[PDB]
Amino acid sequence: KRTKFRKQFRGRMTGDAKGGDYVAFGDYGLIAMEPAWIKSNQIEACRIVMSRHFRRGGKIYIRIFPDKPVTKKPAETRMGKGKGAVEYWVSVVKPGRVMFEVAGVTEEQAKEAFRLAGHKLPIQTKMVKREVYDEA
Amino acid sequence: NGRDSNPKYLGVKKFGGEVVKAGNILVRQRGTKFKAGQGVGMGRDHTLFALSDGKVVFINKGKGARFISIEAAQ
Amino acid sequence: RRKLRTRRKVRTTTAASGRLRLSVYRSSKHIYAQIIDDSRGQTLAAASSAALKSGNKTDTAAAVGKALAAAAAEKGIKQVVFDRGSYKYHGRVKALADAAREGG
Amino acid sequence: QLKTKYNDQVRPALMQQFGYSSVMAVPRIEKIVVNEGLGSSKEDSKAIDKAAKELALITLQKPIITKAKKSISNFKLRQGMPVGIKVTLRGERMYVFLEKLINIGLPRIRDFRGINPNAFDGRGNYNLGIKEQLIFPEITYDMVDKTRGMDITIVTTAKTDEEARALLQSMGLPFRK
Amino acid sequence: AKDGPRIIVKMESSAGTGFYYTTTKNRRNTQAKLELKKYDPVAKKHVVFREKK
RNA sequence: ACCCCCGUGCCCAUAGCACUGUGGAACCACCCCACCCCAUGCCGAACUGGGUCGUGAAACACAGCAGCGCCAAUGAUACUCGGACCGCAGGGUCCCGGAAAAGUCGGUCAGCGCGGGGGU
RNA sequence: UCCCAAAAUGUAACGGAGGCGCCCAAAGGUCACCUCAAGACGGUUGGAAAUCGUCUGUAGAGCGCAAAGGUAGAAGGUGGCUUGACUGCGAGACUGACACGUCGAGCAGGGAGGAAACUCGGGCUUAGUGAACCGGUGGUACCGUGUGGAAGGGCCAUCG
RNA sequence: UCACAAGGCUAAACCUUAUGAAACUCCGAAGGGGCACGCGUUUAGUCCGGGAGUGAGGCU
Ligand SMILES: [Mg+2]
Ligand SMILES: [Mg+2]
Ligand SMILES: [Mg+2]
Ligand SMILES: [Mg+2]
Ligand SMILES: [Mg+2]
Repeated sequence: KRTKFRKQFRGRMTGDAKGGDYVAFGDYGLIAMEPAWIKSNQIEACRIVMSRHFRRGGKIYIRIFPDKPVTKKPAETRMGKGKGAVEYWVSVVKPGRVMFEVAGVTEEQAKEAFRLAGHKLPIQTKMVKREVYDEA
Repeated sequence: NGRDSNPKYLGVKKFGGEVVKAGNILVRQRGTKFKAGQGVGMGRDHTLFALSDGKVVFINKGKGARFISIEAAQ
Repeated sequence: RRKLRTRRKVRTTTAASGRLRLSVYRSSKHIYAQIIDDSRGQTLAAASSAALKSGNKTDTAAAVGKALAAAAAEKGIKQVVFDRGSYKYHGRVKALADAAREGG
Repeated sequence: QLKTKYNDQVRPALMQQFGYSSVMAVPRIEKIVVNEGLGSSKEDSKAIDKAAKELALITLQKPIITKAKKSISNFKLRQGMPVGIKVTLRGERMYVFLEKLINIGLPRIRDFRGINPNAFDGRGNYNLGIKEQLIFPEITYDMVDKTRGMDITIVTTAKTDEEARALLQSMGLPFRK
Repeated sequence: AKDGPRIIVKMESSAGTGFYYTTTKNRRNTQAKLELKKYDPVAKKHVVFREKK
């Protein structure tokens, strides 16, 4: 959720997914259809939801970790510096990036837990099965 | 914050297949980015410069040992 | 350790000198002392103690230098310079020196 | 100073049973290294001369002081300052100190059934756990200052500890029994 | 360049029969007794300069 | 001419390491002894000095070897110069050339000189 | 000094980080030699780290400082001699609106180390700074108000 | 080098699996720059000297 060591600041920019499979670590994954930031929550939200669906699931795999310090105007104006060291840490997602993946559960349990996980996300998403094996 | 506005300069002052002269500066560098060949002397700040006059050509060897040299004109 | 040879060799300037490189190899009581040009892969003169110096052991030093000096002047030489390996100075190699230098 | 029992018996010992390639294959003794632990917890710029005195008196050879490794860790430490003494022994002198110990200083020791037989240097060398400095013929409490002790490493050309043990044993190395 | 209450110093030079200044940063700190060196005047050079002022 | 050895270059990992089989009186190496030249911030281990026997062990030389390194295609892609568009925005597409990284197919355990020494 | 800086150079922000106003008579000149951090087995004051030994070991160390580059054939780690941390010069270039700033072969006087080719006009480089004016001091002998001197000034260092 | 997801191993390390980077880089374009040539169509260029203005920019 939160990183323990860093440089402390950043920019922003975008292009198509690189660092995630279609599938690994289990039977059914969840993929982003849109580029965006994901906060420390919205995962915590999605983790606690998917988990609050199947207890003794037991496979919840979140392949997204936020480390993107973002900042905020503390109160007002421009007379001053760049600010807001701790506001929130996002990760960056981009289509084909697989955020979550689960297993050990049913087909339908995955369908519905991914559905509940769907909302609470800034982005559209969807789910799949496994055709593809690139490296292992 | 941000407190250095000065560029130094650097880069490469005379490129390959270029007619040069004696005393010209073929390169400005931090360390030895490349070393000196024949025709070439090197100052304190490194900075490969020309001993003789001629055509400056480059030899790029094995990734990280590189050399500037002066081949004759006549 | 073996960096002594590489040092002494890379020290001596191949090209920008214009001169020539007189090597020496002191290994067994057999020695080499072959003299090489800088650039051309070729070798100019190259005398040696390699066979039959007739009981002379490290004393043949002068001789194997002496020979070379003479054998040098045959092609002609202008003040070739001294490339050793690891082997530094004084008794053994300095005699080959005092021979081949001042013997031409 | 031996070297006669060094040659002959030790060599064919393994040549007459499991065979062997050549007389040069058979292990030999490279050097004996004496390192005097000093400094740190116990450090005396005055007793440097002491340890150097004893050491120089026993081995017939002058001792050389070490330094710090350019480290400061937690406790007492710095870039350099003497942490200890070194003496390297080779050739005739190595055998001087070696026969000195084995012939005298080895049997004379407190509760001595031997020195540890188990593998010391897997690559075929050997180490020693020498404790008291006063157990030698060359050092007694007749003339002394304080009580300390020295460390000794035996380097051989042995390829394995099996070729080590039998080698050093015929030289008069006893084992725990 | 800048100066004040501090250590070291800049002395320059002086010597037998030559009258000349090397103008060299010295120091009083680690080792200072003689500021002595060898230098070239209006002479043949070849002459010792005592840089203690 | 051909084998091979010693020195020495160009090439500076598709020539490097590991495993390793062969090589000894030609050349090389240890081993050999050293008061003295010379040296070891201590030891001739390294320098260095006097020379065989000895073994080829260790080192070096040559050869087998593709387990590791190293080099590495084709296809397709990422990106992009230029041309033309979509979406409020994040962002995205089409034409047109250029076009990788990685990964797979594979490729190798080098190649080209000079001088000298010793074999048939 | 990095990043922003869009693979030349350059480029702003009360943009993102961190240094300098020094130090070194040796950390300079040269010659000679030396090779690191770490790990694993074993060892007396130890038992995370000392010191020693074996083994691995393109750097994972070191480089007086910030960082980037560069470094293993050294620029790193020891000693021998030393004072080129020189005087009179500067072909030719980098860089800048200017003023500054930088790199520099080669020439002479003369020295240093080396047996030698040779290297030496400070320091692996890149920060350790400050125009002009008015003065302080040592050298020089150009000016010096009729003339011969002296005061005052100039010119070469140079300190504030 | 810093960050980091799962499992193994007896918490660094270490292996399987899996990622992030303006101040990381084994790699690395498209493009850009310098030089030369014109092999090709074009027209401007440089130097000296007189007169300027400008040194608030704006949008895509
Ligand atoms: Mg376009
Ligand atoms: Mg740039
Ligand atoms: Mg650009
Ligand atoms: Mg004024
Ligand atoms: Mg503007």
